[PDB]
Amino acid sequence: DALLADLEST
Amino acid sequence: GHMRMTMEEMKNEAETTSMVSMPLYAVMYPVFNELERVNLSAAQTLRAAFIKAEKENPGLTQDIIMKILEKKSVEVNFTESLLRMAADDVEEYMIERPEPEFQDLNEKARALKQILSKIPDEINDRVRFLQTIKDIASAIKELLDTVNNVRALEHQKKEFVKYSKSFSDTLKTYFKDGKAINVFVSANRLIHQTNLILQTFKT
Amino acid sequence: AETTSMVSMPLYAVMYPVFNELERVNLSAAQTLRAAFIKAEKENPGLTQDIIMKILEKKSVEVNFTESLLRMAADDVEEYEPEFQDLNEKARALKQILSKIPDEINDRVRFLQTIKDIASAIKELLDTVNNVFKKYRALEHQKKEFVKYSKSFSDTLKTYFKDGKAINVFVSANRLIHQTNLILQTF
Amino acid sequence: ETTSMVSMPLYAVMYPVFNELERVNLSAAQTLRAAFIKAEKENPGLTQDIIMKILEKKSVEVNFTESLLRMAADDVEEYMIERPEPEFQDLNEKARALKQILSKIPDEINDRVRFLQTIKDIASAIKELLDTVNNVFKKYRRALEHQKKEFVKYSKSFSDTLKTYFKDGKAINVFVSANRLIHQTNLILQTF
Amino acid sequence: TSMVSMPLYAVMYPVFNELERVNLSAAQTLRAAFIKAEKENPGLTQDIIMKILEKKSVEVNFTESLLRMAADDVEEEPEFQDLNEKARALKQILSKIPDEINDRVRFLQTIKDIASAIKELLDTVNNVFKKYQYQNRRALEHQKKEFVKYSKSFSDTLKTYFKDGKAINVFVSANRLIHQTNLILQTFKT
Repeated sequence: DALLADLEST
Repeated sequence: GHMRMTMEEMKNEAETTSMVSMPLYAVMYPVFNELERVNLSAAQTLRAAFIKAEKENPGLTQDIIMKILEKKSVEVNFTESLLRMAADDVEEYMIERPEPEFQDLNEKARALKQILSKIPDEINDRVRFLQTIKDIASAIKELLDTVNNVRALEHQKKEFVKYSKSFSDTLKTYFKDGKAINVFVSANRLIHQTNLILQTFKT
Repeated sequence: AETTSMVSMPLYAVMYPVFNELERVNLSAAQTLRAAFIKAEKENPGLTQDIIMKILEKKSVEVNFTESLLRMAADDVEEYEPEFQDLNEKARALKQILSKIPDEINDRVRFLQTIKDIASAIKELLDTVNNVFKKYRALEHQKKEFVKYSKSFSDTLKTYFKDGKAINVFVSANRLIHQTNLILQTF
Repeated sequence: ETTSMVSMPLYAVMYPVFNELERVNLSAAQTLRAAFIKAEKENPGLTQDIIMKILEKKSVEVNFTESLLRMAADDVEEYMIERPEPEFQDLNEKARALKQILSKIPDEINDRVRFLQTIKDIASAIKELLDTVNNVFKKYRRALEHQKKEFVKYSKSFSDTLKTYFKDGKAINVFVSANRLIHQTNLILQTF
Repeated sequence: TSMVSMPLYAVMYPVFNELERVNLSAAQTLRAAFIKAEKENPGLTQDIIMKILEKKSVEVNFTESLLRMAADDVEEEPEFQDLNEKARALKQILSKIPDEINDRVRFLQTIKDIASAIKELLDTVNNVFKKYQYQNRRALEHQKKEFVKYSKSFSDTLKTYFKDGKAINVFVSANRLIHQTNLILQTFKT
């Protein structure tokens, strides 16, 4: 989920 | 699983070592090295042709390579088209089953592929493209939930998320690169991995 | 498997023009390679598209190499009577200028100069051909070809002055260096 | 006693090679050594044929080495420093120059006359680089210091290769040394 | 985005490719070896080639030694026996080359003696043909041409030598001729 939220913020 | 060379090809390869010929070795040879595993016949046959033609006309390969790079824009388009095409045939890869949740997954899968297939058309307006990055993020977050609401299956979850990450990576490079082609090819792999998930709930 | 699938289109949109162009100067190569690509693509479609992508990924490798090949043109100045001596000479001179392009291309004037330095050398060599033609058969067809790429090279140059994209110049220069050899062998 | 004479190159050429590479990548060395030892065991004389074919192809490697040297011209300002002062101004440029001189070797290396002229410029650019090395060296430390030793060694090893050249004729080593020297210079400019 | 690895494809690939006929599986295992080692250690192959090249001396010394070794009769009717002298003699001149080459006059004489030695080996070969049933000379005439391909090759190799100064090629060529000389003997023996 960490990666997901990160991409989302990108 | 490995190419074989004739006496004549062996003899050509030795006769052909001038600097102008190096692209035969630097570009084509690794190409044939990778092809080898996929298509032994093709790899061998094409290697043979290149070797001969190059022996007989040192410079020939480089000419061919440089001409191909000159057609970057044609490939850019084709690759756009592939990506665009990718979001179709909702029926085949989907879960055959008409249920409350199994039909709901199809719906969330069809959503993502769709955003992804549209990239070539949003990538030009930074504003729209920015939005699309977001929409994609949703489609992914929204989809991976619909999966955990419903061990080779684990491997797909891993692969999908891996290709999910890779797409972001490629994305990050494009804003440092202007090379959309990396974005398309990338998006298109994610679409495929989305298809592969639904394949396991078909088997 | 009779109808061509979409995924084979680079066979036609990229490989064929390359072969159709090559054909004009090298029938056996053109024929054999096209024949090989057709067969391969027929048997595993998408194959041509995969090769193009492998080749495309190597652009930067390829761009280094082309420049490097241009820089190296310097050592091949021997490569292949009075009015002879002048031809064999104003030839060497053209190659030596073109081979200094990678050094001169980054600059405002240096390059501008070099372009004039090239235009002088091109015309100078051109003239010395007639110092061998009009003083001493299959030579005429070459002259025509030489001038065609010389013209083609000048195309690239002012095209570069829009793009900022160099390989086109390096590539164009390299062919030009090649015509000049092909003139120098045509005796 | 039990091994063929044809197999000698395995021990006189390849083992020395692997023993040097062991000093860097023990795995690469081990594996490659193992490869050859198994291959030679099976085919007494193979290593010798590998070696002859490589040697037959020297010109590929002459061109190649000449090429990296000539290309170096583009990388001349590769690794300038972004700290502004005459201590670092004088270092930046004297390295830019040396790198540029070295990359011009291939054009001069045949005109033995003009080439002797060129010799002095390198000796000069090197000395001037050292003059700005022993100028900021003690200004600023332990773990980041050994680079000064390297440069001196290689720059001599360059001249030694320069001597051998008028004897030999084989410009490759000159190219090869020249290359190393450029690398060492970048290494110096990399510490900061 | 660089070519630290070029010599892997430009040198080692063709090297293994070109042995293949010798032994296929080792060629393969080593290609694979260098391939993996280069993948992890870009630049490694090149450093490896450069170090090999640095050992030219040893290597030249070694090739001279094989050549000298290549003479002394390795085991395996009046002209069943008096053929073997012209073989023996050719092999012998060839094996001496390393210690004649570094002196233009004595090497001037050497070539004469080899040219002599082959030409008159050729005669011993031509003049023995007549002793085999004429309807089966398939291998005989074959081997004679082969031996000639390589004798041709040897002359080009001489030729380039005066242009080059690359002695090894001579020894290498001369060695191949020797093996060739052995094949003729293996052929005419059977």
